[PDB]
Amino acid sequence: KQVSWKLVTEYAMETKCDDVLLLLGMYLEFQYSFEMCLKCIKKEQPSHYKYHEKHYANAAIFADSKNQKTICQQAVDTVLAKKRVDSLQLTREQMLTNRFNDLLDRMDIMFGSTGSADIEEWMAGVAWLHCLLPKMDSVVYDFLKCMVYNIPKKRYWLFKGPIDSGKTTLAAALLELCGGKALNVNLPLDRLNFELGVAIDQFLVVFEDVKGTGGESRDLPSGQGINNLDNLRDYLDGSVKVNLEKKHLNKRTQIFPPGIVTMNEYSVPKTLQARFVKQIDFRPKDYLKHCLERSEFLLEKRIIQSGIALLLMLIWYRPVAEFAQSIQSRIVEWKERLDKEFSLSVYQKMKFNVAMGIGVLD
Amino acid sequence: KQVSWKLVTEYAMETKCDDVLLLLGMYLEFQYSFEMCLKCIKKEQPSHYKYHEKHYANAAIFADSKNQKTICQQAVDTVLAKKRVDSLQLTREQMLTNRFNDLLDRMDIMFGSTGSADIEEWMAGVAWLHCLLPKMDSVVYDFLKCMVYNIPKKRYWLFKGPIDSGKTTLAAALLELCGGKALNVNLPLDRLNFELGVAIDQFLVVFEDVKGTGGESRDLPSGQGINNLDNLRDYLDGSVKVNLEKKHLNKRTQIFPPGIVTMNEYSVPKTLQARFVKQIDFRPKDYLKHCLERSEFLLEKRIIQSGIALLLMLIWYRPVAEFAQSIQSRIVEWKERLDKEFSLSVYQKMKFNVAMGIGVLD
Amino acid sequence: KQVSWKLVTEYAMETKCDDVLLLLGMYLEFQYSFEMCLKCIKKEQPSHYKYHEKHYANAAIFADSKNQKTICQQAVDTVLAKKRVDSLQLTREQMLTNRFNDLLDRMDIMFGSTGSADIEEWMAGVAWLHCLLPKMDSVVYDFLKCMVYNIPKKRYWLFKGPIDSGKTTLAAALLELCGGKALNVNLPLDRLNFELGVAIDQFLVVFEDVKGTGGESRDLPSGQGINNLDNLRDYLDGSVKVNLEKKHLNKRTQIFPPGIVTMNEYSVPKTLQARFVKQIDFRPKDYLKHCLERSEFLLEKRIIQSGIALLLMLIWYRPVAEFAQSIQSRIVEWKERLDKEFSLSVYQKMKFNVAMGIGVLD
Amino acid sequence: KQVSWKLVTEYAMETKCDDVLLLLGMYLEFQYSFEMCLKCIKKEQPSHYKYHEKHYANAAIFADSKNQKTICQQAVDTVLAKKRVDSLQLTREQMLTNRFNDLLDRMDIMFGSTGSADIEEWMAGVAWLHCLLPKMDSVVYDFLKCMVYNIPKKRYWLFKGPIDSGKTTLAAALLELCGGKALNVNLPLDRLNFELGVAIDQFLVVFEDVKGTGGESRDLPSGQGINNLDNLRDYLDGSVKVNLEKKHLNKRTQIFPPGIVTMNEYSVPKTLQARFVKQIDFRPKDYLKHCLERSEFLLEKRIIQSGIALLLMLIWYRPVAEFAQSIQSRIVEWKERLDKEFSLSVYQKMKFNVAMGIGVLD
Amino acid sequence: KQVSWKLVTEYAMETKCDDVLLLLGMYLEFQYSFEMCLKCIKKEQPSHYKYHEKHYANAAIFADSKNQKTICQQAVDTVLAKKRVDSLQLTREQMLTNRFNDLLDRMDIMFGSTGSADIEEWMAGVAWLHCLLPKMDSVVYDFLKCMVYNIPKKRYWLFKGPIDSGKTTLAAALLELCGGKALNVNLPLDRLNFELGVAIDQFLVVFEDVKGTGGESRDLPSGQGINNLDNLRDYLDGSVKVNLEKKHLNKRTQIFPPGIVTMNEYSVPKTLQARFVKQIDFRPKDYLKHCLERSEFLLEKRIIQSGIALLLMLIWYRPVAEFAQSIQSRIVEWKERLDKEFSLSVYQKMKFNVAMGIGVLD
DNA sequence: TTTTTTTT
Ligand SMILES: Nc1ncnc2c1ncn2[C@@H]1O[C@H](COP(=O)(O)OP(=O)(O)OP(=O)(O)O)[C@@H](O)[C@H]1O
Ligand SMILES: Nc1ncnc2c1ncn2[C@@H]1O[C@H](COP(=O)(O)OP(=O)(O)OP(=O)(O)O)[C@@H](O)[C@H]1O
Ligand SMILES: Nc1ncnc2c1ncn2[C@@H]1O[C@H](COP(=O)(O)OP(=O)(O)OP(=O)(O)O)[C@@H](O)[C@H]1O
Ligand SMILES: Nc1ncnc2c1ncn2[C@@H]1O[C@H](COP(=O)(O)OP(=O)(O)OP(=O)(O)O)[C@@H](O)[C@H]1O
Ligand SMILES: Nc1ncnc2c1ncn2[C@@H]1O[C@H](COP(=O)(O)OP(=O)(O)OP(=O)(O)O)[C@@H](O)[C@H]1O
Repeated sequence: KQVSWKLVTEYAMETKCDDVLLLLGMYLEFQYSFEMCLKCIKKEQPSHYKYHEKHYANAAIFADSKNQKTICQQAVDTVLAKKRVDSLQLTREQMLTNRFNDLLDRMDIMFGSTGSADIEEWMAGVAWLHCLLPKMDSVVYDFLKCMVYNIPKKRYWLFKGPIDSGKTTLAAALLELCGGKALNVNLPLDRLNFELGVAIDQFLVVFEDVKGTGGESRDLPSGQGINNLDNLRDYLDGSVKVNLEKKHLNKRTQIFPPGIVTMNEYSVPKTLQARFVKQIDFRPKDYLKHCLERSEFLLEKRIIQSGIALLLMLIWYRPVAEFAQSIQSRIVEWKERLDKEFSLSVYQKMKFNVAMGIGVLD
Repeated sequence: KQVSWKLVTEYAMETKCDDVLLLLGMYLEFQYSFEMCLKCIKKEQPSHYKYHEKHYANAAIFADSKNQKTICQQAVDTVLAKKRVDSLQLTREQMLTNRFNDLLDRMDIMFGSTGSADIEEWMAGVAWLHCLLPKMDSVVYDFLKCMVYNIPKKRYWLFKGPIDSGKTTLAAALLELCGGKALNVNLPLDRLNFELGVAIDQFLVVFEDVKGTGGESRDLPSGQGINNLDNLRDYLDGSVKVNLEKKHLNKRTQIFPPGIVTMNEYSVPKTLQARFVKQIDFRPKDYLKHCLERSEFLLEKRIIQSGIALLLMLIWYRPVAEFAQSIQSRIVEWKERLDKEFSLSVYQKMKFNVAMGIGVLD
Repeated sequence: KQVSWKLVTEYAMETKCDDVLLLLGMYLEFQYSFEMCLKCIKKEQPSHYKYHEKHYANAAIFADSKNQKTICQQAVDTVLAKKRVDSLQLTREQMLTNRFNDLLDRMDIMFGSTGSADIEEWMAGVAWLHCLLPKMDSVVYDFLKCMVYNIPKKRYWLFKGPIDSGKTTLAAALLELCGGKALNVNLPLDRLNFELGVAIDQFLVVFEDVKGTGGESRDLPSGQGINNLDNLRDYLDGSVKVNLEKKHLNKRTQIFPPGIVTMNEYSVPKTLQARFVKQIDFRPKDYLKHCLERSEFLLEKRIIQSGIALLLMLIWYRPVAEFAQSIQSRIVEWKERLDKEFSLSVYQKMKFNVAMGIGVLD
Repeated sequence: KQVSWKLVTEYAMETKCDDVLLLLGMYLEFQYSFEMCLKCIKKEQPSHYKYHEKHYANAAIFADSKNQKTICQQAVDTVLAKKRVDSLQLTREQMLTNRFNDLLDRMDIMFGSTGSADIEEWMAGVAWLHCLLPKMDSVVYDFLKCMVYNIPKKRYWLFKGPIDSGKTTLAAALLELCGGKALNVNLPLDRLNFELGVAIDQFLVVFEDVKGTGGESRDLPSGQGINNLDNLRDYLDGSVKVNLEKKHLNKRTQIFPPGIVTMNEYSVPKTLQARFVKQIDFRPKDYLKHCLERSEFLLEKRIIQSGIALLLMLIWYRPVAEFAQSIQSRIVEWKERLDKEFSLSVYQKMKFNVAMGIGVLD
Repeated sequence: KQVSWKLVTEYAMETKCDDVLLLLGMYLEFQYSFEMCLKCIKKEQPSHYKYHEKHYANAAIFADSKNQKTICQQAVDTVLAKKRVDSLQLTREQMLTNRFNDLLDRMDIMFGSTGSADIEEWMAGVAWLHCLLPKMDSVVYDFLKCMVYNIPKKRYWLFKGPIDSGKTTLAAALLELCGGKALNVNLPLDRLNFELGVAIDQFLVVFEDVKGTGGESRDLPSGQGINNLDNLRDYLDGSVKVNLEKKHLNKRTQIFPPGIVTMNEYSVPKTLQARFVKQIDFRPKDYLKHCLERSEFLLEKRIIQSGIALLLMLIWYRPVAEFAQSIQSRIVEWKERLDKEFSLSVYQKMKFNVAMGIGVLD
């Protein structure tokens, strides 16, 4: 009796698997009797134990197949096709709505029965970030708007300050939240072709540490980034499509995603100052260092740099109406759980401790 | 029974879809009951909802096939082959009548029963655009004719002027009108010597932000582009056909399209000046800023960058005589609606509001 | 019943089509009934309407094939194999037979139904060229047959006159007539090696105006260019093969093609001077330049840079018995066309205008 | 009858083989009579002699197959697919316990009765290592935690000291313990592209003997290592994912591994001190050298370089609780075996011999 | 009925054809009705007309095949396989007999009834060559024997003398006779490495015009070649294998083949002098240039560059026993033709007339 | 056959 390629493709759709090897590896695990599947019994991976019983019968036949890689290839192509269809038809608003559902699904697991995440430690992170700048949650909403609206020539935010001032920590959390990618421009001009190629079909991008010149005035080593960026105004402006690379592949042509650039205190040509719609400056603060020193689970679990921490901040601080109609349903459930499990006094005790530079918990 | 690759390819032709993954994904949607189909019920996407009922039966059989990418590859190749046969056999006017049919079909949808936008906003756009430069509508008709007759040497156009003078905005609108592609000239030539290969089978191209020495005193760094374009005489003059590059695929040789170059105000070598038909000398125009500020919907919906706005302008301004007979039928029929939906006093009142720096609507 | 692969191959041979997508696109059109075929009715394209009725039955069955691109790939291989067999086997004269026909085929278009070129202004080019120097149709015929015979040492002509005296412009016209390419030698010696690689397999070559040292005093741009040529003894003589080089690619051996050198009036080592068959003075002549200034279509349509204008000069002046033995027949309808379109008196009047320096058609 | 592909896939999995040729060559050996297999009888290779009898029947049929390389390719994919599944789903602690279990398995052979090694010599090596630095075993534990926790911007240790002072010796042992790669960055900036590609999916990296610039008064050569590192800040900090390269392969996104930098006595920017968690100063010491000369079987067998030696040190020194839970059973058994075979006096005698610079053994 | 792949393999072998496209093209020509074949009837290409009559029936069936290129690929592989087998197993003696048989076949054509050149024209060539140096025939016999034995150290011959003194003329004819490559070592040390790669798997190499440094006392321009050669001593001595490299490609290891060195009368190191078997001095002699000046068909037909002329000289001068037994029958036939064609009186008249420096013929 | 190499 033959393998159902249909059942395989459906698993890859359900789990959104992009990699033929990852798909192959995981589907093989289903060959063993789910009745005794130690992994299922220990509930260690949703993408396994949700599926093993359903796929077991087909996986036994797949284990014998001589075609295996071909079956997986067709499955991955279907998931890739679904992505291109979506990328060419969704509004950016709908795209963000989908991303939030993915994160909320992960949160339901993290704080779920398996429950590995202590929501107390995660909410401590929210207090730390809300402390990092005035009106923090308002600034996040402004960033989200302009990423959604993607207004031409008003498309990039500039993060500037001295070192150890948290700007890349914030950028990392924002980047996880929207699911962009990071890129280098402190490079020779040739290499940029395949480098910038990975921006293909991403929602957002981040450029790090772009280097000005004469920076040794400020002990900054002078470098390529700023002058490479003035060579790229059109990619910033997003006013027209551009052509993007891959090895062993043709171009694809598209408008280039919006995003964020991070800066030591170099000087900048005003052609670029014209193009950054907004700038915010970060400045070091002693009590934050003391707090982290007392509370290193914030770093060790990477809480302060996760988009999950930003999402919790928004759920706490923003009206339900600021979210799209579909997710408002889930937003309501999460607002309930947070309010129930964190009395305002608890959060105030936390935010107090952070401001004092004390260990957040007491 | 078995998949009709014929019915597949008919969809590919009729959608003009020429991406194998896009096609693959698109067709797979039809596997579900069209009678229940939520996208059909929404009338969400024309390239779905017109076809779902027709292709449903074949797509069910497609959904079980094991040849799925191979089926799509043949289907895409007939679409691409059709473009090739057209690209040599059709006369340039005939090409434009095809392109204008394409844009009119979109306009039929946009201002269709969905009212996906309101033409009042787009006509405010027409007013804002015609407000840019003297006799604006007329200059476009001259440029169109230059690209039609494609006369050698007198074959390229310069836009010169400061940032936020709108030259890129004009360029974006013209390219969205014609179809064609952009390129960057500010490169080492042996890099550009592959990128020029993009021009294949295109009607038009545009070259962005040429840089040269003698700008750098004005926050306007020099670049290779000025000398590159001075040297790219073949591509410019169009007095002969030239090679165009590809990867894992053969080159071809053909006439290089006509086109436009944009500059901020570097110098120009006189022989390169002499290779233009014309130059146009963009400026700030202060009250437009004020209008735009109120008129945020203009940029949010990208109206003033989009060739659809130009098409509404030429319909509004030009004699019905300016077009080929078959489209003159559609021109007349569509030109009716503008009276049904505007008085001239409204159009006057709009351009007045523009001139007055008001929000265009009242 | 089945696709004849044979019939597809015949059509590819008859079209001499060497593009698989083009062949695919073309042949698919025959699947509709030839009996109504509107391209046939309109007699638009012989490569269609000559063939449809024969191929129709096979094209229908072809359109149902699942293998289509494979059929076409074999057909294109056949045409490429044919070219390679001939390319190895045939003589310089037989190859000249080809580029002759290619140039006549272009003229049948350029002055055909489109009227894209004004045959009068182009024959006025023939006149203006013919008055540069003595008997120019003979001077061409002498040079041309010299390039066919490719006799060792007897292979290179020198142009030596001051600026604007025509050598560059003439060299351009010569290249259009012939194909081939020009070359730079005004260089440090390392560069010459890849430069010379351009000559590989060219039917003719040129050397760009030499930086002759012994030009310093003449206020000419000057240097090793001439001493490089004097050093490169053997390549000109072409008695024996030599190696040639391309970047990122291996060495190759050729008899170095025959060609032309041009200069302003440098002083010359008589060793190098002894290598030439002819050296030709050029004088700037007021009547020539002022006629051009009165006749600028000659420049704008680059008629004087047209090698096709040289082919007209052959067709007009030279006797039928001088052209390629059988293709002489094809020349006579061209002579007949020109003889009908142009009395000798109008060509004479034309020459008499430039004989007054008056614009040719004035 | 037919080949069981499944049995081949099992053999690949059981041997964890992932070279197609190694797998092929290995499997082919089973085709001869198991009952006479001299390799089995001589008990030379366990990956042979465990398996020949099981696989024999299928190996004979495989020997006749016409598909041999395709059969092997599917088997190697299965092993590679498992590695990627693990790379995404395992915790860093689990990865380390898997690595430990494999070393412990290798130790079981070496000190098996069939084993070649002498546990007294291997224990002698531990005495030399525990003399190389203060509190050596505690330093190993602190480093292991540092790599398991992988705390961003607290991920890298700096080894520096004179030449012939044991830094690369110690790095090699840690690298064999954990698995990882060494890398060279005293390079031109371009080859760094592919060089950093080597880090892909590794656990550790070691940057070996980076060169500073200047201060050749220190007798140090100069090179670009430190100037490259001061650029590569993002790869050290490990705050965000980066994109890595391989020849003929498209760019791969992951967070960059933690690791070690080794360096002779160059001075260093504080910008790089700011990125190293800890700095260890190695020093040359006479009694180590004098002991080592008399104890040179240590060198001959590479005992001092090898991760087995560090693992033995941890088993001797560390409490059982510090090992992850599942291995505590095996660790206890090895502790008992060590105690059975060495008194404290023997170990303490060895250390005294090392301190006295006599040969370790007596 | 079916294609015989064997018949295609045989044709490919007898024609020694290496190109798929070439073989494909050739074989398709046999499908047209053999009896009418104008190519047969003109008797031009022997690789056609010797075979068309035989292969005709198979060519018809091949013309209908669906997998034609696969047939031709296998045939070409058979030809390529035999070449590598021979490269590894032939004696140098046998290689030369094979090389000679090829030339003898071309001579049977050139002087057959269809032969376009005339044997009297070529015997004029032999007479002129015999006058260039004393004992010319015996010199050539010695040189060939030297290459055939390839005795180490006794491997290389030196040509020196003024410009236009015939040294490269002779090298060309020898290289045409034996097969091989020229090389240029007037280079910096880096470029030599790829240059020496040209020698890979050749029979001879010629180092052309290695310049010495200094010696402008003789007006010889200085250059590095001689200094480069004195480093390369081991390549010349030929006593042990060397490593050779090519662009994009690996090393190869082999004995560097024997060859010829040419130059003007530079100084020599005594070390380099000792590495040569013989020095042969060239000098201008006026009666040769006056003879050429009155028999330029020698140059025009490139007779004196040709190894065919050398082979003709060997046949005229040397005993039958000096040839290898395999070809002695063809040699005797060719001698008998020549003796019947020319009386000694004719040849003696030619030689004397050349000594008078008059045109060869009377 | 690109990409890597080579060109630089
Ligand atoms: N505002 C701040 N004041 C004091 N310490 C800070 C602040 N922000 C971050 N930190 C500390 O600095 C560490 C590094 O933060 P981060 O990498 O985000 O800084 P950065 O300025 O963006 O750095 P870089 O320019 O090197 O990328 C954090 O882990 C935290 O310990
Ligand atoms: N003539 C104008 N006067 C004032 N503002 C203008 C004008 N034209 C455009 N703008 C503003 O500048 C923005 C950018 O316009 P656009 O990119 O077309 O200008 P540009 O001159 O081509 O600029 P750049 O050289 O930076 O690409 C527009 O979206 C609009 O907000
Ligand atoms: N003999 C001539 N007398 C006058 N005008 C001429 C003559 N020959 C050419 N012309 C015109 O002068 C232009 C420039 O001529 P051209 O570049 O061919 O001269 P050149 O001798 O090669 O010059 P240069 O040495 O400056 O490059 C031509 O394109 C043509 O328009
Ligand atoms: N602390 C030490 N005291 C004395 N001799 C030492 C010491 N460490 C190493 N040696 C000797 O130096 C040899 C080389 O050791 P190793 O290669 O680790 O040196 P290194 O200085 O750390 O090298 P590198 O600079 O290349 O990393 C050892 O085999 C041993 O003979
Ligand atoms: N010995 C000679 N006496 C007189 N004329 C000669 C002699 N040898 C060659 N020639 C003339 O010189 C021309 C060039 O000959 P050739 O290329 O062989 O000279 P070469 O000195 O060996 O050259 P090169 O310096 O390039 O190695 C010949 O075609 C002939 O006209």
